[PDB]
Amino acid sequence: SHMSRKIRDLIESKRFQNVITAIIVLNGAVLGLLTDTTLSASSQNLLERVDQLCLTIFIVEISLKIYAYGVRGFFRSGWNLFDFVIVAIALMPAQGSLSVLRTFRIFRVMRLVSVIPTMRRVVQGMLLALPGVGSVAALLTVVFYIAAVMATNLYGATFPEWFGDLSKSLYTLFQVMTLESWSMGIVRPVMNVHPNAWVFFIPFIMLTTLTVLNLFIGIIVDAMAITKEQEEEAKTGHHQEPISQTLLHLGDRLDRIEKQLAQNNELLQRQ
Amino acid sequence: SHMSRKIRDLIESKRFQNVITAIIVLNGAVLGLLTDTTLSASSQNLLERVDQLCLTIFIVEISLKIYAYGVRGFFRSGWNLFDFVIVAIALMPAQGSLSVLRTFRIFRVMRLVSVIPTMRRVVQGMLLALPGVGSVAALLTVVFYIAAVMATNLYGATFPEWFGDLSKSLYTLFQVMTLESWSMGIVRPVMNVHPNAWVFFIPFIMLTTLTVLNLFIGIIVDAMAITKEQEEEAKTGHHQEPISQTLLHLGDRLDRIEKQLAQNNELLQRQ
Amino acid sequence: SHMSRKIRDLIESKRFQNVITAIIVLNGAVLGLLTDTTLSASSQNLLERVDQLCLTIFIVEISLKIYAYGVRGFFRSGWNLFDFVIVAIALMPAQGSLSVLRTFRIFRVMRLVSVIPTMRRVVQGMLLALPGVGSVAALLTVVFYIAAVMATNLYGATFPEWFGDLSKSLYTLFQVMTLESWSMGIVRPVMNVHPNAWVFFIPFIMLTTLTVLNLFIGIIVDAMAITKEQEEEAKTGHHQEPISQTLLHLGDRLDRIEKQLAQNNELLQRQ
Amino acid sequence: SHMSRKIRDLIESKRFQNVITAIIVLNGAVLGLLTDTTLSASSQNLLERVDQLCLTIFIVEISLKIYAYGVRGFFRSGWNLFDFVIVAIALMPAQGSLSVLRTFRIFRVMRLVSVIPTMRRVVQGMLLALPGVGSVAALLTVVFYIAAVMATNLYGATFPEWFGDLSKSLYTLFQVMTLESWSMGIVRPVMNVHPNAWVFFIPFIMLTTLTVLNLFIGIIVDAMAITKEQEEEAKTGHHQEPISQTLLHLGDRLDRIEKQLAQNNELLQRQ
Ligand SMILES: CC/C(=C(/c1ccc(O)cc1)c1ccc(OCCNC)cc1)c1ccccc1
Ligand SMILES: CC/C(=C(/c1ccc(O)cc1)c1ccc(OCCNC)cc1)c1ccccc1
Ligand SMILES: CC/C(=C(/c1ccc(O)cc1)c1ccc(OCCNC)cc1)c1ccccc1
Ligand SMILES: CC/C(=C(/c1ccc(O)cc1)c1ccc(OCCNC)cc1)c1ccccc1
Ligand SMILES: CC/C(=C(\c1ccc(O)cc1)c1ccc(OCCNC)cc1)c1ccccc1
Ligand SMILES: CC/C(=C(\c1ccc(O)cc1)c1ccc(OCCNC)cc1)c1ccccc1
Ligand SMILES: CC/C(=C(\c1ccc(O)cc1)c1ccc(OCCNC)cc1)c1ccccc1
Ligand SMILES: CC/C(=C(\c1ccc(O)cc1)c1ccc(OCCNC)cc1)c1ccccc1
Ligand code: NA
Ligand code: NA
Ligand code: NA
Repeated sequence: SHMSRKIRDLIESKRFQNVITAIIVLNGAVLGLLTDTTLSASSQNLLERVDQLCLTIFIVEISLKIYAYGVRGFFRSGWNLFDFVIVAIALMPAQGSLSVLRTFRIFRVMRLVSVIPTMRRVVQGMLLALPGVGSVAALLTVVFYIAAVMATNLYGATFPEWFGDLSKSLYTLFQVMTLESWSMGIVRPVMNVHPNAWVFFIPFIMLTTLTVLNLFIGIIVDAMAITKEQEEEAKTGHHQEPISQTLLHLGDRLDRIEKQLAQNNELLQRQ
Repeated sequence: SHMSRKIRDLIESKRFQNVITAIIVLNGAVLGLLTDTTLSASSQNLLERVDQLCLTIFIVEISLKIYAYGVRGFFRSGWNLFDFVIVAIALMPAQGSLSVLRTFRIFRVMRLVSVIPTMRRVVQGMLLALPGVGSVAALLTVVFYIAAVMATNLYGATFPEWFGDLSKSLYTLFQVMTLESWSMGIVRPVMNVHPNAWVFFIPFIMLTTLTVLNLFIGIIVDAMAITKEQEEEAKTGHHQEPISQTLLHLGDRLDRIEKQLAQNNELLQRQ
Repeated sequence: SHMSRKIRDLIESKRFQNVITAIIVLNGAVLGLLTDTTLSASSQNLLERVDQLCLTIFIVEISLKIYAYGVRGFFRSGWNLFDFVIVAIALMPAQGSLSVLRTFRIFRVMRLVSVIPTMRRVVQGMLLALPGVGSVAALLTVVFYIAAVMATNLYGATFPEWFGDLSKSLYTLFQVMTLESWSMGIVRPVMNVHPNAWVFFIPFIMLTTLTVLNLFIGIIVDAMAITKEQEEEAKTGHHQEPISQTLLHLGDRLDRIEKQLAQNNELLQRQ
Repeated sequence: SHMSRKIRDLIESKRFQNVITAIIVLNGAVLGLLTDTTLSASSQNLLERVDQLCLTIFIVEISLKIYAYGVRGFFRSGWNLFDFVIVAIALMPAQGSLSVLRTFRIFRVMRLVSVIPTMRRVVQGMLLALPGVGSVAALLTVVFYIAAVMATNLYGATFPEWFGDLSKSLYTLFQVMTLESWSMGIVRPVMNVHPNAWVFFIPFIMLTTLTVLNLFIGIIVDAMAITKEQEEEAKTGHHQEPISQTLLHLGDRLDRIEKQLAQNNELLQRQ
């Protein structure tokens, strides 16, 4: 069909992307103005209608995309499903979920990420970098769980606001890890009752700050190489060898070329 | 002309650079002494005249440079325009701009950076490294904007000093990100009214600290390679291949040399 | 023997690993529920019996492993000795050691690390990375010891809570290093009595934060390469050349191939 | 001479190094015990004599080294001059310097670094890494000086404890940079009088934390490669090409080998 063809040409254009980006910024700005409690009844009603206009433009946009690519074709992309959910969640007459309320209309600004390709690639790098740090994130989870059970048993009876239960302990252990008032606010007061409390919190700080930094460095380094390798694949179209694989087999590739040079020289000297 | 030639020879000399560097340090030191409110009327007038002398030396310096290189030639360098603005801004009888006042004469010490070539190269590395982190900086901007709108709507009515409006929220979210009294000062008090506030601030901390570190690591790594590659171009004069490009095509260059070795060996065995 | 053979086949299976992992999570969860002081007598007795069941399953598991591999074969692995100690420590009718009490049954959750191979490899990377940072860790130890002796002599008489003895000084120096209330809580108050105290604490902060970061970066970078090289050895089975050795001899390997190319070209031109 | 020869053989032995290391630890431990104000007159006199014994052993050690290597030969090493000063400074009957007092006998423990070769190499890596970060350290110095002059002029009259003079401003700007109570303790109070103070402190934090991290990453990366390259030179004895030089010329070395392969193949096909 010619109708689905020219609609895709329109959707894939730079101006269409710019119009949709402009509407996201406009929706974002109206939601920001609506945080102002002093605004008049007319000013609020006006901005709410501008929010309604922005929302309807997105319904036209998504419906135009579903028709032009097909239900299966549109939903083949994770970015499209995200775009679909962000907009479709607004058209909901009552929902039965384990969430508070959908008053967070501002999450629509997250579409700037999906609509801008350079920003889409950054998040892509970060998400693809997550599986590779799963074991470190799990190790940190185990350290926190063990630590929380210990802290609850040791300090909960004497310090109930900070360690009274497992939930309170997880919260103040996260605070200790971020180094936030860990000594003047938590451990110096706890040491006044339990003088050897530093045997618990100092190794806890040393271990968690090292593991967290490991988790962050792991993500930053992979995400940086993934984003870079994706660009070399979104230019040449050829598959890019992962930098780690190049580095692992570098020595192997060097001795093979060395040995092939000597045997070629061995046959060259005697002809 | 012989006048413009010998003036360039003088300007490009090591001693001329040292004289101008000495005057910048002297101007910087007099402005530092002038922060002392206890000083006598004579001492203040004296230092203000030494500041005036330093300023006039810079007017001679820039005018000497404009004549020796030509208006177009001088203004071709961004460092020269910066040097021009820093000095020309002082000779201003009233200005109509969206700024407070030009009492910040101390910004003249920033000329140490433009006048010292090693320091000029460091800032150059840092500035050239900025475009490459634009998408991460934009992602962090979007996270802050979404977060500020949420925090204003959720906590502004109960916590007006910290979240009363969009501006107050952006400020305390920047504080939370820097881990400054985030729990003892902000979130433990907010949890006394909103017990699930940690569902907001803990993921906000996790996401922003990771993104900020990504932004900083990105800048530090590029700036380091740019400064290094600039030096290999300011020695040999030959263009230096970016380290990333060397790394991306390393595997490709290795299999090409491997394949050329085997085909050469294939023709060598049968002659 | 056929009995020891089929028992090893069972132990090395994926389902056996999953059953033992399930029991660790179950034991971990019951120990977490037991931190709740409000629980009834029946609820506590019940969970204590579920803890007892979990413990006995581990005694069956280890005994099954000792028989199937032999005492020497089982104890050949450091992970097995760790698994043995974690379980065998529970079956102890009074012990004479320089420890408080074995109420930390929650340390049994650390078995998730030894039982899950990806998690076992992460800790392995981290432990093997420790010898290489021993000199930096020793340098930081020497800085802390010298600093503590100084701080005790200088500030102990005027500030006994923070510097009264060597132990109190080591503790507040660790706090200063983590940047926790170092100025508003410790150094601004100390400067009210000793105005040049900043000559001590600012260089102490500068030196220790740099050394700690060196210690952490050192561990993170090695552990990352060790874990990666271990995987290339737990796939191909061939020994992986350490990335540092590849990098050190890279220039050497390149000039050797360059020189062999020119001499081959020298003999090729004249035949 | 045979006397100077066998004395060098003794000095260069492992046991001699161990004896001197034992005496440093012993001296360090006695100085630590002497921080205890509760000690009796006899206990103090005893430890002071053990300190005196340790000091005399070092005088024998250095004098033995000066004779065995010669005045010029001994003083040729920077580590020896350091060892000489640390010991010779103790034998001083009154000194006229811009220092407080030589009560810091504990600085003798810094000899553990010079006496242990692995620890000596770590400090060597760190010291040799300093010239390369001189421009970044200078940039950070200029930012602090400009910032201190601004802060004194803007906030000194309203906030004299924190910004009353140039010295007070440098101190609280260093505190702000370390993120220590920067908002709850300094900027929220300053904003109550100067509402746009965040325009000053937020860009100051952003710029200084980035520059400091640049300074630290710069030192850690060079020191790590220097220590590594020094070891490859203290094993093979051959000069090690700096990793940066290997990386810069990697692309250049690859295209030269590529071009030499094609021209060799061009002559091989037609013989
Ligand atoms: C720190 C980055 C790094 C890595 C590397 C080391 C040896 C190789 O053969 C290939 C890659 C590296 C890079 C990324 C890694 O994973 C990131 C997320 N997993 C934690 C793991 C290792 C490295 C380490 C030392 C020298 C050169 C590169
Ligand atoms: C962390 C530096 C790094 C990089 C790299 C990875 C693969 C390549 O083919 C070329 C460069 C790298 C270096 C700088 C980068 O950009 C810095 C600013 N953008 C966020 C992005 C990636 C890297 C990652 C893993 C192993 C070796 C180098
Ligand atoms: C930061 C990692 C690194 C390293 C390197 C530098 C030169 C070499 O010939 C081989 C390895 C490196 C990697 C890990 C090191 O040890 C980690 C634990 N010891 C402190 C030490 C150095 C490096 C530094 C500069 C460029 C490329 C890699
Ligand atoms: C971060 C280390 C690094 C570096 C590098 C980049 C390109 C080269 O041709 C040679 C070395 C590097 C390593 C150390 C440097 O100096 C450390 C102290 N000066 C600030 C500067 C740059 C680098 C950056 C990107 C990819 C691979 C290595
Ligand atoms: C090259 C991109 C990449 C990886 C990479 C990124 C930066 C580096 O400096 C080195 C390796 C990568 C990241 C993590 C990996 O394993 C982590 C261990 N698994 C638990 C394996 C490969 C990768 C490869 C396949 C899938 C996802 C990421
Ligand atoms: C080699 C200098 C360089 C870059 C570089 C610096 C250090 C590395 O370890 C790897 C790459 C660089 C930096 C960032 C780049 O892309 C970031 C993604 N764009 C949003 C691409 C290249 C660069 C190249 C062209 C223009 C500006 C910087
Ligand atoms: C390759 C794994 C490895 C090392 C390594 C990891 C990551 C890198 O980027 C560069 C080197 C390593 C780590 C530390 C080493 O020496 C530190 C100085 N000794 C005090 C020597 C080698 C190693 C080698 C042998 C035993 C243990 C670790
Ligand atoms: C290889 C050791 C080295 C350097 C190095 C260390 C680690 C790397 O990843 C890349 C380079 C080094 C460090 C800093 C350099 O320049 C910084 C800019 N000068 C202001 C130049 C070279 C060096 C070289 C000569 C003297 C001192 C240090
Ligand atoms: Na901090
Ligand atoms: Na704090
Ligand atoms: Na803090």
